[PDB]
Amino acid sequence: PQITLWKRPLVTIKIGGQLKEALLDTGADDTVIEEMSLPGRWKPKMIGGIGGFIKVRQYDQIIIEICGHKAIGTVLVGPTPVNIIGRNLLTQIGCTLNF
Amino acid sequence: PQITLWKRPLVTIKIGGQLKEALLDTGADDTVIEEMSLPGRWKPKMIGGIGGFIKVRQYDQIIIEICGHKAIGTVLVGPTPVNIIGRNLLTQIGCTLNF
Amino acid sequence: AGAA
Repeated sequence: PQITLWKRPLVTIKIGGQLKEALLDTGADDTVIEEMSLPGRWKPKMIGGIGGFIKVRQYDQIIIEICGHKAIGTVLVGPTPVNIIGRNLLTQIGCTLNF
Repeated sequence: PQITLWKRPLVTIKIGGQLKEALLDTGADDTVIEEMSLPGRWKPKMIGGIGGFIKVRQYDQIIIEICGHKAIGTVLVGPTPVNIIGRNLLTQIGCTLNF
Repeated sequence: AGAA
């Protein structure tokens, strides 16, 4: 699709069998999703703030579908108020900015 | 242009007759630019906390050029660590997300 | 990222 930016680019994603709303965020390096169950092993990570602010779980190789487009990569799972699809995943779905 | 997301989407912008590098940030509603001289009237806003941190001048009706695309809108001008073009100006240059 |  082509998402215009008059509104926030919130889209439906599918992750862990669950449908969620997520922000397509070109300013974000990585992808953080709200607290949920995923089947992997994970690694504890700290993100945000000045050297880490919130504990998140880093799940590698996660299949996620973003508007019908499948991608796999690292998803951080934590108390984020906003599900954020960062560039790590935007590149996997072949997402570009265009004007 | 068509900009991939492998790297930070940093482009050259023209503002105040100067060239600055700035992040095309679909996650940003608004636009923050490094401290610089702009003509005329502006109002004090504070930004950087939940509430606010960094003293920025709100200048309305600022012309910015991005890769040959002129936009006019509200720009927050102060010591942000990164120049950030948010949706308020991204929409003005016809910038969309595409996959 | 949020940034605004």
